[PDB]
Amino acid sequence: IVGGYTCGANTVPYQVSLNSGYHFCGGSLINSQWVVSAAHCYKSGIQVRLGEDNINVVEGNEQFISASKSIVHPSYNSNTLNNDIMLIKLKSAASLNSRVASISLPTSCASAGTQCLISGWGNTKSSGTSYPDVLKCLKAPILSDSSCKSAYPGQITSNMFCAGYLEGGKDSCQGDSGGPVVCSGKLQGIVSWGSGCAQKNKPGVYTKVCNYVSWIKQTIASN
Ligand SMILES: NCCc1c[nH]c2ccc(Cl)cc12
Ligand SMILES: [Ca+2]
Repeated sequence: IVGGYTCGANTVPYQVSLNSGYHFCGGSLINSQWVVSAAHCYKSGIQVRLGEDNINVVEGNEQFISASKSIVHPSYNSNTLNNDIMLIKLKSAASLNSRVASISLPTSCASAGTQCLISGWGNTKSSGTSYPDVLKCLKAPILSDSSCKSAYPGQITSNMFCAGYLEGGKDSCQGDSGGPVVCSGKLQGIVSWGSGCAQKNKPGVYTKVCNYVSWIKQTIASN
């Protein structure tokens, strides 16, 4: 997250870290046994880390649980990033409490102008590199479809939306991939792609979760 603030320990209780010997992607806990992330985060050998703030220190509220199955969306296209969404099943159910909690799926799509919260452990610089150990947060609005399409001509499908600031300076970044965009208490987006971080006229692009609720629900019911 570039231009954000320190969330505070366990104030984003649905935020997960995906770990393969090191943090490599974010994700969101949607019930006691399932995580949603970005399809471009796929790899084998994933451990899901819940209840994290400092990802390099054991602070006492962590739960570490291995993934038993991963399911990339059937129409994911890695060249265009269309349908950038994946489900991860935990080998055992997480123990839910005030610091580890699921986030609700949406019943309707959010409109442009809605304020959202984006979080992750990604890079905090737009030029250069500095990775934080504690979770960073950013409040940002959903942008209109016309502004999003004008910023990324020919690249925005109906499964994407833009959120952020056309002036630049605030954005998600490398290592925030897969993380949540939460608006009005519902999961509306997944950190997906962009052109750099926090550049002028190049806001972040996010997977439009409301388009996938039926697929998520059916998949969880049969796996
Ligand atoms: N708005 C963040 C978009 C994003 C997702 N994965 C990334 C990897 C590298 C860089 Cl420079 C940016 C990204
Ligand atoms: Ca920790």
